[PDB]
Amino acid sequence: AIRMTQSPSSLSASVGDRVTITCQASQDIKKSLNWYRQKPGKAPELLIHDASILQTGVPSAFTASGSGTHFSFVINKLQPEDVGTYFCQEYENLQFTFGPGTKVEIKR
Amino acid sequence: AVGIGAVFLGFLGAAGSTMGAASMTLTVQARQLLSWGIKQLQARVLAVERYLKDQQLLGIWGCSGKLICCTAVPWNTSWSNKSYNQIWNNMTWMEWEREIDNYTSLIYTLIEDSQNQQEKNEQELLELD
Amino acid sequence: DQQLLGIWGCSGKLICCTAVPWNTSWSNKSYNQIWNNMTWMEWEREIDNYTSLIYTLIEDSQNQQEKNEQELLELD
Amino acid sequence: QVQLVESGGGVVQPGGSLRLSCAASGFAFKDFGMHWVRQAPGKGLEWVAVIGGGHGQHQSYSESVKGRFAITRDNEKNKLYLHMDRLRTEDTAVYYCAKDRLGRPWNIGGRLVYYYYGMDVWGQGTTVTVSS
Amino acid sequence: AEQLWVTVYYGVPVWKEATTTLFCASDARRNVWATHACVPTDPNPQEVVLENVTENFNMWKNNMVEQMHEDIISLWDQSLKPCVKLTPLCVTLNCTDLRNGEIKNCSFNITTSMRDKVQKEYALFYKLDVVPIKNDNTSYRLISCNTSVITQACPKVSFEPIPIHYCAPAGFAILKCNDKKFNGTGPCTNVSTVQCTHGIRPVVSTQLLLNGSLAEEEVVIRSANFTDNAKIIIVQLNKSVEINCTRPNNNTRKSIHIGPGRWFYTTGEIIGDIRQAHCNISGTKWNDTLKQIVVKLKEQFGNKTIVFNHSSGGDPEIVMHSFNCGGEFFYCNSTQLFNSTWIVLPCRIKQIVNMWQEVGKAMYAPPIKGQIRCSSNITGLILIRDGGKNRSENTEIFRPGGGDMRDNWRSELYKYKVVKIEPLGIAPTKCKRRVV
Ligand SMILES: *[C@@H]1O[C@H](CO)[C@@H](O[C@@H]2O[C@H](CO)[C@@H](O[C@@H]3O[C@H](CO[C@H]4O[C@H](CO)[C@@H](O)[C@H](O)[C@@H]4O)[C@@H](O)[C@H](O[C@H]4O[C@H](CO)[C@@H](O)[C@H](O)[C@@H]4O[C@H]4O[C@H](CO)[C@@H](O)[C@H](O)[C@@H]4O)[C@@H]3O)[C@H](O)[C@H]2NC(C)=O)[C@H](O)[C@H]1NC(C)=O
Ligand SMILES: *[C@@H]1O[C@H](CO)[C@@H](O[C@@H]2O[C@H](CO)[C@@H](O[C@@H]3O[C@H](CO[C@H]4O[C@H](CO)[C@@H](O)[C@H](O)[C@@H]4O)[C@@H](O)[C@H](O[C@H]4O[C@H](CO)[C@@H](O)[C@H](O)[C@@H]4O)[C@@H]3O)[C@H](O)[C@H]2NC(C)=O)[C@H](O)[C@H]1NC(C)=O
Ligand SMILES: *[C@@H]1O[C@H](CO)[C@@H](O[C@@H]2O[C@H](CO)[C@@H](O[C@@H]3O[C@H](CO[C@H]4O[C@H](CO)[C@@H](O)[C@H](O)[C@@H]4O)[C@@H](O)[C@H](O[C@H]4O[C@H](CO)[C@@H](O)[C@H](O)[C@@H]4O)[C@@H]3O)[C@H](O)[C@H]2NC(C)=O)[C@H](O)[C@H]1NC(C)=O
Ligand SMILES: *[C@@H]1O[C@H](CO)[C@@H](O[C@@H]2O[C@H](CO)[C@@H](O)[C@H](O)[C@H]2NC(C)=O)[C@H](O)[C@H]1NC(C)=O
Ligand SMILES: *[C@@H]1O[C@H](CO)[C@@H](O)[C@H](O)[C@H]1NC(C)=O
Ligand SMILES: *[C@@H]1O[C@H](CO)[C@@H](O)[C@H](O)[C@H]1NC(C)=O
Ligand SMILES: *[C@@H]1O[C@H](CO)[C@@H](O)[C@H](O)[C@H]1NC(C)=O
Ligand SMILES: *[C@@H]1O[C@H](CO)[C@@H](O)[C@H](O)[C@H]1NC(C)=O
Ligand SMILES: *[C@@H]1O[C@H](CO)[C@@H](O)[C@H](O)[C@H]1NC(C)=O
Ligand SMILES: *[C@@H]1O[C@H](CO)[C@@H](O)[C@H](O)[C@H]1NC(C)=O
Repeated sequence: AIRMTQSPSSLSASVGDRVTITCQASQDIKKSLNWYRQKPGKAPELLIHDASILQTGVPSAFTASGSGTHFSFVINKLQPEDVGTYFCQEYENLQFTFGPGTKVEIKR
Repeated sequence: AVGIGAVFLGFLGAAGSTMGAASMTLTVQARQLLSWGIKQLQARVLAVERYLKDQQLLGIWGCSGKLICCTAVPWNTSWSNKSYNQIWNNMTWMEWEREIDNYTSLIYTLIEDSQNQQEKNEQELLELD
Repeated sequence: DQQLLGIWGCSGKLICCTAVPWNTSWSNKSYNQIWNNMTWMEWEREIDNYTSLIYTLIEDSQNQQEKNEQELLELD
Repeated sequence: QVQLVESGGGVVQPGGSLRLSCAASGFAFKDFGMHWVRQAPGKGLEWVAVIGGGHGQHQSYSESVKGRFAITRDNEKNKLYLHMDRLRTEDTAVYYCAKDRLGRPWNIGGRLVYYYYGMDVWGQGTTVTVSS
Repeated sequence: AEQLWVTVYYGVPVWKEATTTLFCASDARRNVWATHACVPTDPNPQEVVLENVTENFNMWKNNMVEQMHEDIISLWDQSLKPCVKLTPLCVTLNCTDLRNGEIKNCSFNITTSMRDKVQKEYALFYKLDVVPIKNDNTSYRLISCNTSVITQACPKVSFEPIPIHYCAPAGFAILKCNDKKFNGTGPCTNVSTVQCTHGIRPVVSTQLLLNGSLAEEEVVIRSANFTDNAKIIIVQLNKSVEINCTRPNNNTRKSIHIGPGRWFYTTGEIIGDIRQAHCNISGTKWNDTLKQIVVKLKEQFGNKTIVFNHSSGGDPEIVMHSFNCGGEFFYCNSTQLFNSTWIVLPCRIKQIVNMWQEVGKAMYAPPIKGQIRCSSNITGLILIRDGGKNRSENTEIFRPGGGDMRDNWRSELYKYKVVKIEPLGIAPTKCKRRVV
């Protein structure tokens, strides 16, 4: 699996703002990308699979797009409830590598 | 990401998958099946008879050399009213053979008594004229 | 022997052409350099260690193809 | 409902061993492929290993664990196991069991292959500490 | 639907249960089971899982145990065919007690030069091999005198069990049940196909199963029906129990002339004190084994039920535990293992024996020179129910027992099933054959 990178490592905004996470592959992975969100004390929650499709039961508060090497996760409005670390995972090959993770929090 | 086996079906495993998918390894399964002294001697002769029995029918039916051959006997939907896809993409070999177990001798008879008979009669007539 | 000749599509023939290409790694001799210059005893020895390889290729590749494509052509 | 009960953890010395056992119900454990992942304190989530569904005729290990860990499963107990042998202090992490979106042994091309599309179901893991 | 036409397929992976003969195979090298004709084993056998398919196993229907039963007996009789008849040795014996009584020191006078070189040739005889003549001294003679002509086993035949494998013939296959919890029968899920089985040694014993396989990480107890007193209970042990057996007596032997060109071996003198045969069994391993067994028995037979009393039931060869260490048949009192309800065994040796049951002709063991030592372990055992009782969970006296020697192979064969594979079949297709 191709190493994934995420940026910025520390992402913050006021409540209600539109917040995005950059994620890239060093090599073309075509589409094999999942987005997870971790909250303190809880295993990472799958929000989006196949780089764009929301997981069943997940509200339409998030989107994602991109293909090839350039991807992005979009938080339509950042609420206190959405604070957590978002992970960019590739599953093209049987290493299912996770990216570094980006911490998203509320400005204070 | 996909994990893969080596090359092909080991032995019989496909028997519980759809007949469509299972058809892929008929070449494998056929080859494997096709191929103290006195007891073994008896077994050898029996193996030959079983081997040749199948070859006899495949010869007569015009199927020799094939593991898949089309006949000219129509399917009587009384035997099963399932469509092509309702069988091949939805039922295993073990299940299918049971479904039509009681029609085996019927259809085998029809292949020989009707089609083989026709093909041999008409063949001579065509060669003559 | 009859089993293999049947499977290979060679039954009834003592000479049958296959659809397996000759890998010149086995021998780089030309057609005439073999057939007009070498005996059966000599030839069989030259490629003795490729017998199982080529036999496998005939069945695993060509026979497999011919049976798969045959059904597909009969269906459509 | 679906619930993973993940236990077998605790504290071991480097050079020792344990085995984790993730009991699960609410789904066809016997059919779906499973994952192991781990998260060390202060770090992100590291993938550990995958086992296919059915009898588990295919595996893959992270280079960080290959040769030191083994994956197996019991389809009657509905338990997923991680054999944590010859451990080092670097192996301290919370380990999780997870289910792949599919993981099934498809009959394609004349052979069985396992299609994975990533974890989507899991429990909360258990802490395994390796220290002295 | 589509117009459908019949299509013939060959190589169809379907099968039906069938019984046939499996070929023997052996790690090729006059030992009874070391037949000169047997297929060398596969150094790299294959096993494949079915997974889409399950199968109904029933260990009580595996007819392979019958093949082994008959073939093994045949091999026994064949190897020991050109052996020495005891017919002229039925002469009565003038016996006294051997000073140190299970062994008598007796004389006789036969054949008295019937064109040969013979004499009285006094010798030692065992109590268990002779019948008293209560109208004489008491004097003794061969117990076989009023039954049949028996032979002394050929000295050149070894009786060491051989791990013979068995493999499927063409057109047939062996399926294996890999469910760790599999008992007498059921729809085993983890089913695989095996080209050829592992080797099973033809160990013959009563009450305990020696040198077999172990259970899958716990004691597993099997039966056709735990409620039916007419059935037996088969116990497969988690870990085996260590037993060390010995024949401390250092014995000599003598060849005697019994006719022109004919010899017979008799027990000669004994060097050192004459002591009892016995086996030493680890009480730790035995008791801990029982603990696990009792826990499993509770699942069916009650939580406070008293189990495992002394040996009882059957003739002396059923009541005693039996084995053939060193070629001599030992019959030991297993009561010392079951002498306390919910370790040194006293033991005697017999030479005129019956391979599971023998009619007419039978085998007499030759004397073995020197001392006998061996080591084995209990890997399984057979329990029998004592009979009708108060329904209340008070007692269930699981005595050792079992005289049907076929169970010594069935206890391993339970893993396998043999089927016949039918490659010919048909299914509908889309088009007609392009017939001219
Ligand atoms: C459904 O039923 C099937 C059928 O029983 C069952 O699968 C079987 O599971 C067992 C247990 O996992 C498998 O046994 C293993 O087999 C391999 C095969 O070795 C042979 O083949 C290789 C090929 O290269 C040769 O090199 C080799 O010399 C042999 O010829 C063994 O290598 C395994 O041994 C290791 O694992 C054992 C685990 O207890 C150890 O005790 C043993 O000492 C070996 O340990 C070594 O390797 C470990 C690897 O993790 C390592 O951790 C150790 O430290 C040490 O280095 C083992 O015996 C068997 O093959 C399976 N059968 C099939 C057909 O796949 C399924 O489990 C069951 N399914 C369910 C759901 O219940
Ligand atoms: C024991 O036997 C069963 C038989 O049912 C096996 O399970 C099925 O195996 C077949 C292949 O052997 C699988 O077939 C594939 O299905 C895909 C459809 O996926 C859609 O539908 C399922 C419905 O559950 C959804 O879950 C899924 O998300 C999708 O919505 C097809 O797309 C596949 O097509 C492939 O082949 C064609 C060939 O031309 C290619 O062109 C295609 O591009 C593609 O590669 C294929 O038909 C089937 O999915 C399996 N079922 C399940 C539920 O997974 C068992 O796996 C088997 N067990 C063992 C031990 O092998
Ligand atoms: C359960 O399984 C165990 C293990 O297989 C069995 O115990 C063994 O049984 C064999 C039977 O032959 C014993 O082997 C004999 O050992 C004698 C002395 O042993 C020492 O010397 C040999 C020399 O090779 C070493 O290998 C061994 O390790 C010791 O150092 C040998 O002298 C014997 O050979 C003589 O007798 C035979 C009789 O047939 C002649 O044919 C030979 O030519 C030679 O004259 C023989 O090799 C072995 O010692 C036993 N193990 C132990 C620890 O004692 C159990 O019997 C078995 N139980 C059941 C129920 O079957
Ligand atoms: C252990 O034995 C029990 C008792 O025989 C098995 O349960 C029975 O299995 C048969 C198989 O055809 C069924 O017809 C019965 O209905 C079952 N009885 C009950 C009450 O379940 C059981 O399956 C065996 N276990 C295993 C793993 O084989
Ligand atoms: C045919 O497909 C349906 C889909 O739900 C399934 O329920 C049914 O069991 C299938 N038939 C067979 C033979 O499995
Ligand atoms: C091929 O022909 C040449 C002609 O001189 C001869 O020397 C050589 O031996 C031939 N090869 C064989 C196989 O005989
Ligand atoms: C046995 O020997 C003694 C020796 O005195 C003799 O008295 C006795 O009669 C003998 N018995 C038989 C069976 O002849
Ligand atoms: C079976 O034996 C193993 C040996 O280590 C032991 O750990 C296990 O507890 C035993 N099973 C039972 C039911 O006690
Ligand atoms: C039982 O005895 C055999 C004799 O070779 C030995 O190999 C085996 O390890 C023993 N079993 C146990 C559980 O110790
Ligand atoms: C039995 O005793 C004799 C006495 O000389 C001795 O030579 C022989 O070695 C002994 N045999 C055994 C097995 O102890």
